Amino acid sequence: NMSFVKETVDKLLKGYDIRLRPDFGGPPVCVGMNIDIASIDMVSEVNMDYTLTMYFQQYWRDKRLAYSGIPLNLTLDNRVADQLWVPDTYFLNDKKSFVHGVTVKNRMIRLHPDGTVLYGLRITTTAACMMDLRRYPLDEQNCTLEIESYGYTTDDIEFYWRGGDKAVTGVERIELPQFSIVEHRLVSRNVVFATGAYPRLSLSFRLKRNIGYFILQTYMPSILITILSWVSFWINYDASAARVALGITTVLTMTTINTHLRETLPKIPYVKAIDMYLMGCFVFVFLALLEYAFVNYIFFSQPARAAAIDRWSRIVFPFTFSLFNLVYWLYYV
Amino acid sequence: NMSFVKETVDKLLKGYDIRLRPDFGGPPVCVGMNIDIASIDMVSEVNMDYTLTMYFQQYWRDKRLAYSGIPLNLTLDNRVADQLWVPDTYFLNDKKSFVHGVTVKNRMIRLHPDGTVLYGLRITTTAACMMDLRRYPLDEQNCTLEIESYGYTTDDIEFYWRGGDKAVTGVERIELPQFSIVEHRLVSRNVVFATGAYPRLSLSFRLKRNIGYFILQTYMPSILITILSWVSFWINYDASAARVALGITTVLTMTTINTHLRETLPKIPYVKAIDMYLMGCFVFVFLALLEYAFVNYIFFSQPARAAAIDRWSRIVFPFTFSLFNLVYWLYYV
Amino acid sequence: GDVTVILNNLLEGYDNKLRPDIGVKPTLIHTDMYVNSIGPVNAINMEYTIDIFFAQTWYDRRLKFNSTIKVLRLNSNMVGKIWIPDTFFRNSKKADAHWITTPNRMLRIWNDGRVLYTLRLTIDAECQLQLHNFPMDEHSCPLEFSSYGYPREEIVYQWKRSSVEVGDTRSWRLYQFSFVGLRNTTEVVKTTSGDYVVMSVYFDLSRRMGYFTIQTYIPCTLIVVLSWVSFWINKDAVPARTSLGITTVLTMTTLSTIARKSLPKVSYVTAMDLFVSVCFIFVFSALVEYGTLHYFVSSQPARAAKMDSYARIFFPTAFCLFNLVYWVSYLYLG
Amino acid sequence: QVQLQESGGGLVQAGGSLRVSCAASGRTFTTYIMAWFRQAPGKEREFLAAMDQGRIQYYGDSVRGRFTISRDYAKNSVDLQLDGLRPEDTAVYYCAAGAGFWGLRTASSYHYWGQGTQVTVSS
Amino acid sequence: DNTTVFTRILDRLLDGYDNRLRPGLGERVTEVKTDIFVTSFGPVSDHDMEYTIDVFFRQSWKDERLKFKGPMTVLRLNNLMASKIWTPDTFFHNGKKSVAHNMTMPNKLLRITEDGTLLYTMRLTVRAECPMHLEDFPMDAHACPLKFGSYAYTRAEVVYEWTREPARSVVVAEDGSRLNQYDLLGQTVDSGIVQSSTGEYVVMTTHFHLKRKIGYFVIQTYLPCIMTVILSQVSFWLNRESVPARTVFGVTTVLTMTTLSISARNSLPKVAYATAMDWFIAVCYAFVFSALIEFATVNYFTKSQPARAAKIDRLSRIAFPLLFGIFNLVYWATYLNR
Amino acid sequence: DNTTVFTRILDRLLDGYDNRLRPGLGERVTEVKTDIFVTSFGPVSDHDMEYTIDVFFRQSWKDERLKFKGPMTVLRLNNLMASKIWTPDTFFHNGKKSVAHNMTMPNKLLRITEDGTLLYTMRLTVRAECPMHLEDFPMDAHACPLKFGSYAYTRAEVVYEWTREPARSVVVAEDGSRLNQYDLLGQTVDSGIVQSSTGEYVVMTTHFHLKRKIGYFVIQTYLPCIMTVILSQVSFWLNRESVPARTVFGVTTVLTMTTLSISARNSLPKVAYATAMDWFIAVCYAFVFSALIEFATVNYFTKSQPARAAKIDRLSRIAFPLLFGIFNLVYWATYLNR
Ligand SMILES: *[C@@H]1O[C@H](CO)[C@@H](O[C@@H]2O[C@H](CO)[C@@H](O[C@@H]3O[C@H](CO[C@H]4O[C@H](CO[C@H]5O[C@H](CO)[C@@H](O)[C@H](O)[C@@H]5O[C@H]5O[C@H](CO)[C@@H](O)[C@H](O)[C@@H]5O)[C@@H](O)[C@H](O[C@H]5O[C@H](CO)[C@@H](O)[C@H](O)[C@@H]5O)[C@@H]4O)[C@@H](O)[C@H](O[C@H]4O[C@H](CO)[C@@H](O)[C@H](O)[C@@H]4O[C@@H]4O[C@H](CO)[C@@H](O)[C@H](O)[C@@H]4O[C@@H]4O[C@H](CO)[C@@H](O)[C@H](O)[C@@H]4O)[C@@H]3O)[C@H](O)[C@H]2NC(C)=O)[C@H](O)[C@H]1NC(C)=O
Ligand SMILES: CCCCCCCC/C=C/CCCCCCCC(=O)O[C@H](COC(=O)CCCCCCCCCCCCCCC)COP(=O)(O)OC[C@@H](O)CO
Ligand SMILES: CCCCCCCC/C=C/CCCCCCCC(=O)O[C@H](COC(=O)CCCCCCCCCCCCCCC)COP(=O)(O)OC[C@H](O)CO
Ligand SMILES: CCCCCCCCCC
Ligand SMILES: CCCCCCCCCC
Ligand SMILES: [Cl-]
Ligand SMILES: [Cl-]
Repeated sequence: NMSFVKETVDKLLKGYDIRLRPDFGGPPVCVGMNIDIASIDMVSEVNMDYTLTMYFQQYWRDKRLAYSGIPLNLTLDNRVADQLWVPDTYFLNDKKSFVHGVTVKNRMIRLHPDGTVLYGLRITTTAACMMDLRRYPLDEQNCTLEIESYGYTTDDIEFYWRGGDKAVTGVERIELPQFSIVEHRLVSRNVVFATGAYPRLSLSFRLKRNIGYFILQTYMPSILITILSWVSFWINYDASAARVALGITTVLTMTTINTHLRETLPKIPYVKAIDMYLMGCFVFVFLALLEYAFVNYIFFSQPARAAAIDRWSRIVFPFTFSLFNLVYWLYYV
Repeated sequence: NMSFVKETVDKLLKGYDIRLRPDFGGPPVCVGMNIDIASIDMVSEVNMDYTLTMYFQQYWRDKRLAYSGIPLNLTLDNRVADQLWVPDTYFLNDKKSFVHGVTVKNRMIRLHPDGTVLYGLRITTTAACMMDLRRYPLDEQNCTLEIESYGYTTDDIEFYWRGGDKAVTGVERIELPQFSIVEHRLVSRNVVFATGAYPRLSLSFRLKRNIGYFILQTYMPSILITILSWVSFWINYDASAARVALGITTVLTMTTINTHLRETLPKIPYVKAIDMYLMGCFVFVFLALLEYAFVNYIFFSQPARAAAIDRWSRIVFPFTFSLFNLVYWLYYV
Repeated sequence: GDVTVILNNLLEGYDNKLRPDIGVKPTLIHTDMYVNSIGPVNAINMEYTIDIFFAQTWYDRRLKFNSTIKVLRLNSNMVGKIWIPDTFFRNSKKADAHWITTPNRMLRIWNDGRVLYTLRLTIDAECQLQLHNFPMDEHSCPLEFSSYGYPREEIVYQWKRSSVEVGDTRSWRLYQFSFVGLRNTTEVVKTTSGDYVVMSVYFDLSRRMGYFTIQTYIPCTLIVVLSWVSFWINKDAVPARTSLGITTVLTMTTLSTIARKSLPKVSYVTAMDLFVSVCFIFVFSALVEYGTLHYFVSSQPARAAKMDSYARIFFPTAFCLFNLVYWVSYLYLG
Repeated sequence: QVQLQESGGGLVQAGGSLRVSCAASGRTFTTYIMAWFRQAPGKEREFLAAMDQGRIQYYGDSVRGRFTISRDYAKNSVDLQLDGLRPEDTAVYYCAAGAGFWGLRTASSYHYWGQGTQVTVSS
Repeated sequence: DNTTVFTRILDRLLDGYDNRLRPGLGERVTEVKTDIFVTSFGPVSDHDMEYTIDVFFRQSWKDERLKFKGPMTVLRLNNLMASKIWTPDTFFHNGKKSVAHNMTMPNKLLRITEDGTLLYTMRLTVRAECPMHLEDFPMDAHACPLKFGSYAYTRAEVVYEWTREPARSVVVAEDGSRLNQYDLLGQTVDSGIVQSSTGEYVVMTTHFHLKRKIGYFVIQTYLPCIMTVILSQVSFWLNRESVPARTVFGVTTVLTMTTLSISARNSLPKVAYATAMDWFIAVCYAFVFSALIEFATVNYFTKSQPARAAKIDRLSRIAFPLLFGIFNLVYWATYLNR
Repeated sequence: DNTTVFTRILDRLLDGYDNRLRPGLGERVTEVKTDIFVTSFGPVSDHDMEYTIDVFFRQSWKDERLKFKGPMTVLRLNNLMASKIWTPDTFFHNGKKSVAHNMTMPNKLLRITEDGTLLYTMRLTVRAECPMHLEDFPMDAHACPLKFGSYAYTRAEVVYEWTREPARSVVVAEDGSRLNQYDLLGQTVDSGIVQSSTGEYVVMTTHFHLKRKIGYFVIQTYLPCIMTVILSQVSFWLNRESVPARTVFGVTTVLTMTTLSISARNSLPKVAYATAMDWFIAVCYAFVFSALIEFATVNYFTKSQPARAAKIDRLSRIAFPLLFGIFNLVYWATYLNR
C-alpha cells in the first residue's frame, strides 16, 4: 500500500518541467490566495514601516500532478516544492522578509487527486507604509501590503482572494499596544508597468492611534506646568526674585518638553497636532513672565495700576487657557 | 571560432584536481596581491574598528590552466571560480566581512595563455584596531589590515606585493570627515604559529584626528562657562543670592558637560586629554564659588579686606586660566 | 564495514517524501525538552529568549535491521536522508538552530525501527504581557509547537514521562523575573487547512521589585519629603520657599518620564504610574499651600500663623496613609 | 582664498599634443568634480570633460576620443591632454570645480572658476 | 503533451550551450541595453552619507545561440533559466550593501524572443554612497549618484547603453517617495568611463538632485534660539534694584544656549567645519552673553554713577532688539538666496 | 606530472570511505586531541552577560582508513577535503551565536600524515555566556568559562584530551587583548564528565579570570559624588541671614545627587540587588540631604534662640567633614580587600 504511493509520486515527477508554468502557451493559470495573520508588531514612525507575520497560502491546479487510484490528499515533504512549479508571488512594499526555518522550512505542499496544489508559507515581512503625522497623536493611518506576480502578466496568471471577503482571517485577534485596527479591506486589480499588465491583490488595514499614553506623558505634564505659572499672580510684585524664578523655570521647562518629544520621531517638516499644543502652552507661560516684566517696570511709579493687572491676570489667564483647550480638542477630536 | 573556445576550456577542467595547489609537492606557489581601496568609513572608538571597501586582486601561475592557439585573455564567468584552485587568503584582524553580490557575486576570473590567473573580489570588511586615547581628541592612530594564508605555510605559498609600493592605490581619494590619512605603508614578513610558519602582508594607515569638531562641541562650551563664572567678581559682595546663583549654576553645568561627553566613548580606565581640560575647567569654576564663600564669611568683621579680594580676583582668575591654557595647548600640540 | 552494509540497505528504495504509515495510521511522535536557559524577557517587544535541547521520537517500519548491533548512533549527516517531521513553533518570532562547529543534531536508530532525533534550538517566542500591576505583575509565557503541514489524522504528538526538564535556574539570564514553575498541555487547533495537534509549555514568571525600588520608588519618595522641608522655613523667605517648591515639581516631572521608558507604549495606567502621579499631587499641593499662605501673610496674619502648623503634620500623615493603602492593595489584594 | 590657476597652453600648428594643467589652492577638492570648459570667441562656453572623486570620466561628444582628462588628487590638480588639435579648437579653456547639482555638464553647477588659458591652433 | 513542444525547444537551446562565454566572444562587443524604474526613493541618511533606492533593474542583449522557432514568438520562462544562460555581471560602483529580493521566489523575469533577444529584469534595494557638503546646513542641496557597469568585462568586450533617450531611461514612480526631510527635484542621466588597474570599463551614471527642507530645523533649533535671545533682553526692563532677578535672567539664558548648541549637531556627521546653523547659534550666544555683560556694567555703576547706569539701560532696550533684527535680515537673505 | 600521482592516492583513500561512521567503530574509542590559540580575547558585555573570543580551534585524531605511502609524509590539503571525511561534532555548551569565518575562503585546514593522523583547525568567533554577580560592582571579578564537547557521541565513543599539558594547551596571543575595562589575570584548564538523558559526554572546560578596572568609575561617578557632598558643606559657612542663598545651595545639591544616581545605573544591566556603587550613592545622598535638614533647623531657631542656631552651625562645620572622611575610609577599605 506504500510502494504504490512511491510509484505514483515518482511517476508524477518523471519528465516534469519546472521551467514551464501550468498550461504554458495557453490560458492563464488561476491562483487563489488566503492569508492567516499571526501577529502585527513594530509599527514604527521613525522607520515608517510595520512588521507582519502570516500563514501565506496559495492555491492552484496543475494538470500534470493529477493522480488516480489513491483516494487521499497527499501531503509531501516540503523539500519537494523545489521540484515543482510555484507562483513567483512577491510583495512590492516588502523591505526585509524571511521564511521561518525551525525546525525545518515552514512550508507545506499538499496535492489533490485532480491536480490541485496547496502551497503554504510562514512569512515575516517588514512592509513599508509612509505615514501622515499632521494630526499626530490623534492620527489615523492606513498601512497596506501589495501582492503581485513578478514575471507573469495577465496573459499567464490570475490572482483572486479565495473566499471573497473571508480570505484574510486573524485580524480580530491582533492586539497592538498603541493602535486599534478599525478595519481591513481586500482589493483586486491590475497594474500596468513598462513590461506588461500584472495582477495585484492588496490588503489594507486602518489603524487608529490610542491617546491614553500621550495624555499621561505630554498633555498632563504640559497642563500642570502652565497652571503652575499662574501662581506668580498671587505673589506680591515686590518679590522680584520669587516671581522671575517661577516664570523662568516654567518657560524653559516647556521648551525642554517640546524638543524632547521631537527627537523620538522622524524629522518631518510640517507641524503636528502635538506641536500646536506645546507651542500654545509656551505662549501662555511666556506671557505670564512677560506680564511681570510689565508690572515690575511700572509698579515703582504707580502701585494702583500694577495691582490691578495682577488681579485681572488671575481671571484672564485661567479663562483663556480653558478656551484654548476647548477649541483645540473640539477641532481635533 | 567560438566552439573552439568551449573545447579549449572544457579540456582544461577535465581531470583538474581542485584539491591540489599548483606545483603540489614542489616549489612554493607565488601569489601577488593588489588592493584598490574604494572607501574607508565608520572609524569607531566605541567598537574599536573601522570599515574598509576594496577591490582585492590576486595573481598567480597555474600550469594546468595553460592553453594555446587562442591569442586572448579569457575573461570567464565568475562562477568558474568554484572549479579552480584559489588561495585561501584571510584577514586576521577581520571581525565582519562580505563579498558584494548585487547583481551577481562581485568576482572576476581571467586566465592568460601561459597559465596565469587573475582573481579579483570586491570586499567590504570591518577590521579591528585598538586605539590609544590618552591624547584624545588630539591623537594619531595606526589601524592595519593583516593578510595571511590559512592552510599553506611558506613551504607551499609565498605572498608579495605586486607592484612594490604601488600595490595599494586609492588612498589619496579618501575623505574621512573626522580624520586624515597621514601615511600608508606596506610590509611583508613571516609569522610563526604552532602549526608552522606562514607568510603575511600588512597594510597600515596612520590617521590624525581633526580637532575642528571638538572646538565647537567641547572646548568652547567649557571656556564660556568659566568666563561666565568671573562675572561674579563684578557683583557687589552683599548680593549673596545673586552671586551664589551664578556660582552654583556654573559648577553644576561644568559637571554636566563632562558626564555628557563620556557617554559616546569606550569605558577606558585612563584620563584622556579632554578630561584634563574639563577637570581643569571645573577647578576654576569651583575656586570661583569657593572664593565668594570666603568673602561672605569675612565681609562683616573686616569689610575692607573683602573688597580687596574681589578686586584681586578680577585679575588673577583671568590670568591663571590663560596660563593654564598656555601650558595645556603646548604640551598636547 | 558491515555497518555500512546495514546503512546502505536501509536507504535502498527509501522515500523521504512519504511519512511512515502514510496511508495506514497517524505517525505518533514523543517529544522531550531540556531547557538550557530562559533568557531575557523583553517587555518593550513582548518576547523572551529560550535555549533548549528539543527531542523527538517515532517509529519507522522501513528502518528495521537484523544484526548483533542493537543501536546505530549516527551524526547529522543522515538527518537529511530519512523522513523528519516538520515541527515548528507557532508563537516563535525568530528561531535558529546552532551550527558551530557542526550542525548540533543527533540521530539514533534501533533495530525495531525506533528513531531518536535531537537538535539544539534558540527561540525568541512571543508573549503578550498585561502590565496593569507593573511592577508587581505575574506572567505565564507560553511556547507552542505543532506540525506545519500534517493534520491530526497524520501526525500526533505526545509528551513523554519526563517531558520538560531544567538544570540550574540560577544561571539563567532572568534579571527582573523569577521562574516559579511550568505546565505542559495538549490541544487541537482548527486552521483553514485542517485540525492540528498543538503542544504547549507555559513558564510562570514573577517580576522582581528590587530594581524599580531603587530606580523609581525611592527617588520619588525622597522628592516628596524634600517638598515638606519648605513647611519649616520662615514664611517671609519668599525666594527660599519658592525655589524649594518649584524644583520639586520639575524633578517629579523628570522622574515620571524615566519610569515609563522600560514599559511599552500602553494606553492604560500601571501601578507605577499611579504612584508617580500621586507623588506629583503632594509636591504640587505643597507649592500651592505656600501660595495660599503667602496671600494671607498681611491680610490675616493670625490665620496664616496656623496654616503652616497643620501642614507640618497633615502632609506627612496623609502621605504615610497613602502608602499604606497603595502597598496593601498591590501586595495582598491585587 | 580659493583660486584655480591654469598653466600650459599656447600656440600649436595643425594638430599636436598641448597639455593644459590647472592648479587649485585654498581648498581640498578631493570630493568635488573638476572639469574643463571651452569658450570660442562669441559662440558660447562649452563643456569638454569632467572627472569626479570615483575616477569616472565624462566627455563632450565633439571631443570624445581626442581629449583625455586626468586628475592628481594628492596635488589637487586636474590636467587635460589635447591631441590632434584643429583650427576649430582655438579658444579660451577654463578650469572649474563644483558639486554637479542639476548636472555636471552645466556651467551653473560649478561654484569655482579659473581665469582661462589661450590655445591657438594655426593652420 | 502540448508542453512537450516547448520542452524540446528548451532542451535543444541548452544542448552544448556554454554559459561561461559571453555572446559573440572573440568576434564582437556585447551590447547591453539598460533602464531603471524607481519604485521608491528611500530615506537619505546624513549621518552615514548614503541613501536607499528600490528599482526594477532591466537589462537586454542579443544572444544568437538562443534563437528558436515554434508556436510562440516569446518564451516567458521561469527565473531559474537565468542561472542556465549567460547574464551580465553588473554591479554598482558606489553601492554599499544591496539586496536582491527573493521572497517568495527570486524576483526576476526572463523573456526570450525568437531572434535571440533577452529581457532580464530584477528587483533590487540599493544602498549607495552619497558624499555631502554640509557648509550650508540646513539650507543645502545634494546630487546623489548611482553608478553601475560590468565587473569583469572591459569596454572592448561588454558595453552598456540606455534603452531609450537617456532622460527617459530612468523613471521615478509618482507615489514612491519615502523621503522625510528632502525633496527630489529631479534626476540627470549620463554615461562615463573608468580606467582601473585591470582595464577600461563603461560606467552608467544617474544623479538625483535632493534639496533639504528647513521646516524641521526652524521648529527644533531656530525658534528656541530666537526666543532665548528675546527672553534675555526682557531683563533690560527690570528695575536696577532687582539684582537677584536680573542675574537669574542672565545665567538661565546662557545655560540654555549651551544646551541648544550641543543638541544641534546630534544628527549631523562629525565634521570639522562650521555649518550655517553653527553661525546662527554662535551669534545668538553672543547676544545672550552680551546681555549679561550689560547688566554687570549697569550693576557696577549703580550707587556710584546713577545717571550713567540709567543711560546704559535705556540704550540697550533699543540697540539689542535692533541689532538682532538686522542680523536676521542679513542671515536669512544670505542663505535663502542660494 | 607529479600531481597525477597524488590524485590517485586521494581517490583511493575516499574509495568506499564512509563519513557516517566514526573511526574505530565497534573496535575502540575515538580519542580527539584539542588545543586552542586565542588570537584576541574580545569585549565583555555586562548587559548581555556574555563575552566574545576569537580562536584557532585545533583538533587531532587518528583514522586508520586514511593511511598512505608516497613521496610525502604529510598532505597539506584544501579545506574542501574536510567535508568528505569524518570530523568530530564539537559544540560549545554555553556558546551563543558563533561565527565560522568564510573570507575569502572557509578558514579551515586539513592535513593527513602517512599514519592516518589528521590535523583539523578552524578560525572561530565564539560568543559564550558568562554569569556575573554584580554585588561588588565596580570592584568585582568573574570567572568566565568556555565549555565544549561532543554532541552526538557519548564517552564510550569519543573522548577529548589536551594536546599538551592542560595549562599549556590554551594559548593567548600576547598583543591580542581587546578588553577595555577588564584585566585578564589568567586562565584555568580542566576536563570533566557531563550526564544527560541520552548518555554521558566528555566536556572540556576553560575558565578565564577577569578583574574589572575601577579607573573609569572614579572619574564618572565617585568624583562627582564626592565633589557634590563637599559643595553642599560650603553652605555651613554662609551667614544665617542669606536664607535664599543657602536654600539654593541645599536644593541644587540634592537634585544633583538624584541626577548622578539615575545616570550611574544606566551602564549596569537591570539587576534586582544593590551594588557597591548603590551603597556609595545612597550614603552620599544622605549626607547631602542632612545638610539641607541642618539648615532648616538653623533657620527655625533663628529669631527665637539665636545663640542655639550658632552652636549647631559651628559643630556642623566639623561633624560633616569628619563623618564623610570616616565613611570613605570604611567604604574603600572594605571593598578593595574583598
Ligand atoms: C533567498 O536567498 C537566500 C540566500 O541569499 C537563501 O538563504 C539560503 O537558503 C539556502 C536554502 O535554500 C541555504 O542552504 C542550505 O543551508 C543549510 C544550512 O543552513 C544553516 O547553515 C548555514 C551555513 O551553512 C554552512 O555551515 C554548515 C555547517 O555549520 C554546512 O552544513 C553548510 O554546508 C555551510 O558550510 C559552508 O560554509 C561554512 C561557513 O559558513 C564553511 O565553514 C564550510 O566549509 C562551507 O563552505 C547558515 O548560513 C544558515 O543560516 C541561514 O538560515 C537560517 C535559517 O535556517 C537563518 O536564521 C539565518 O539568518 C540564515 O539566513 C543556517 O544556519 C544546509 O544544511 C543545506 O545543505 C544541505 O542540504 C542540502 C539539501 O538536502 C544538500 O544539497 C546539501 O549538500 C547539504 O547536505 C546536508 O547537510 C546537512 C547538514 O546539517 C545534513 O544534515 C544532511 O543530511 C545533508 O548532508 C549531506 O547531504 C548530501 C546530500 O544528501 C550528501 O551527499 C552528504 O553525504 C551529506 O549526507 C543548504 O546549503 C543557505 O545556507 C541560505 N543562505 C543564507 C545566507 O541565508 C534563502 O533561503 C532564499 N529565500 C527564498 C525564499 O528563496
Ligand atoms: C519651544 C519653542 C517655542 C516656540 C514658540 C513660537 C511661538 C510663535 C509660533 C510660530 C509658529 C512657527 C511655525 C513654523 C513652521 C515652519 C515654517 C518653515 O519651515 O518656513 C520655511 C521658510 O521660513 C523661513 O525660512 C523663516 C525661518 C524663521 C525666521 C524668523 C526670524 C524672526 C526674527 C525676529 C527678531 C525680532 C527682534 C525684535 C523683537 C521685538 C519654509 O521652508 P520649507 O518650505 O520647509 O523649505 C523647503 C525648501 O527648502 C525646499 O526643499
Ligand atoms: C565633575 C568632575 C570633577 C573632577 C574634580 C577633580 C579634582 C582633581 C583630582 C583629580 C584626580 C583624578 C584621578 C583619577 C585617576 C584614575 C582612577 C584611578 O587611579 O583608579 C585606580 C586607583 O584608584 C583607586 O584605587 C580608587 C581610590 C579612590 C579613593 C577616593 C577617596 C576619596 C576621599 C574623599 C574624602 C573627602 C573628605 C572631606 C574633604 C573636605 C587605578 O587603577 P585602575 O586603572 O582603575 O586599575 C588598576 C587595578 O589594579 C585593576 O584591578
Ligand atoms: C491657579 C492656581 C493658584 C494657586 C494658588 C492660589 C492662592 C490663593 C488662594 C485663595
Ligand atoms: C565696567 C564694567 C565691567 C563689567 C565686567 C563684566 C564681566 C567681564 C568678564 C570678562
Ligand atoms: Cl529579565
Ligand atoms: Cl529623508
